[PDB]
Amino acid sequence: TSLDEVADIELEFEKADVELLKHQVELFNPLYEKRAMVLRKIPKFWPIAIEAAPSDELSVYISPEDANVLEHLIDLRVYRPNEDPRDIKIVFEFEANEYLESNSLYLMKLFRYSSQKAEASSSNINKEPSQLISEKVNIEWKKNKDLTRQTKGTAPSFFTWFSWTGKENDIFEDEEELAIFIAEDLYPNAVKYFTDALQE
Amino acid sequence: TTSLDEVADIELEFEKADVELLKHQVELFNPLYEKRAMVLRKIPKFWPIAIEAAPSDELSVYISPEDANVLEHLIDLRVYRPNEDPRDIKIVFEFEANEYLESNSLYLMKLFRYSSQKAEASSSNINKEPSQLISEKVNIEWKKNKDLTRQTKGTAPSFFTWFSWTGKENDIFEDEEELAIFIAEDLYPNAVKYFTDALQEN
Ligand SMILES: [Ca+2]
Ligand SMILES: [Ca+2]
Ligand SMILES: [Ca+2]
Ligand SMILES: [Ca+2]
Ligand SMILES: [Ca+2]
Repeated sequence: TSLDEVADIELEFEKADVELLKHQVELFNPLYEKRAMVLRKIPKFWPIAIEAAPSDELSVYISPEDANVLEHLIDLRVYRPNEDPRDIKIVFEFEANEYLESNSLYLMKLFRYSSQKAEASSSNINKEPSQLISEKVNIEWKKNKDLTRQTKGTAPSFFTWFSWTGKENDIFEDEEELAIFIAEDLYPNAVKYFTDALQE
Repeated sequence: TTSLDEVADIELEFEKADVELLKHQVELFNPLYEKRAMVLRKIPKFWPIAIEAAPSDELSVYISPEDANVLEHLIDLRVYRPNEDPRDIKIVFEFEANEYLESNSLYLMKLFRYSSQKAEASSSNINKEPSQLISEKVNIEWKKNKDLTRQTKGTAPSFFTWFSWTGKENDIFEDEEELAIFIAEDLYPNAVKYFTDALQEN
């Protein structure tokens, strides 16, 4: 009987959580926009910030030649553009380079919050979250230069992340955690990581 | 470059916005937390059950068998943000009478204050080894031969030494602040989810 009540109260919490996120989005959207314009003026800001971010959340998924592509990353943006603020849109923008084709210099991936999937899950949302789905983002690599190719001897690539959908039965992955890390840690804290790299 | 100067300016805007956001969070959730607490107090052993169900590596690992005996009598846990700076956190443990705590130590309230200067020596340690909080020792009176926090040789490690932590020592090698933040930002807001999970696994 008290479990009933507890259940109802928890629904308001969930409701309040989404409202808070909505306010966050409205509040920080102009700031991120302002910050974006300055950061674009700072050469190699993003590859530096990525490298300085916690190893076990990011760099561990990044190979030397992955880093070579990422050295040409001139912009990183994260948006919460939809009615559900839990949807996250991540944008990578590269300058022309030896690895990517010009048609693939602007890479956008959308992660949608999936109520059905989130309810279905039993795992701790901070440990192994199971809530997001996405569509494949195609990348065309220049000849000889495809880092995501599935052949023997080829280093595992950061860039396979872009093909992730979250639609399989797979509680054993890191792609959703990476998305959340980029959205909720790397992007907001990017200047702090960059600043740390600079001190030595 | 001039660019790095602008970045510093913007960062300050972010920190202000982040504090403003938190104040909104406090006004929005405080009434919900009060209502929830009322209902939790009539669910027997809610808190020790939610604690046991919390991630092992965040809480359980610091709790000894004897610690768990004390925690079995935890009837209320509250977290507040009562100061002008919403980053200050006040954590309240309320126990029923038991064989460990003198009756004058059944209401244990620990205040963590956000330290501006401490935070900016450790700016990139945001979620891995935060170093931003300071606190006052919380005195606990234990019944005779029941002081789990004794520093006698051979004495098993105890969760309850957490209450004496201050964060004013030169010590970047700690778990006490991370425990504070886990309690304030994970255990307390997600307690029901933790309790529910424990109940589906019986
Ligand atoms: Ca997998
Ligand atoms: Ca995978
Ligand atoms: Ca994982
Ligand atoms: Ca220490
Ligand atoms: Ca630690």
